[PDB]
Amino acid sequence: SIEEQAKTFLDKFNHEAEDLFYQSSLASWN
Repeated sequence: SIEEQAKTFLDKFNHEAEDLFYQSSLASWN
């Protein structure tokens, strides 16, 4: 039930988290 909701919440969140972290890493490297 709610476990699936949490799982899909994390599935949505991980892509944006990776994108933001990658942008921050690129900025720091530059």
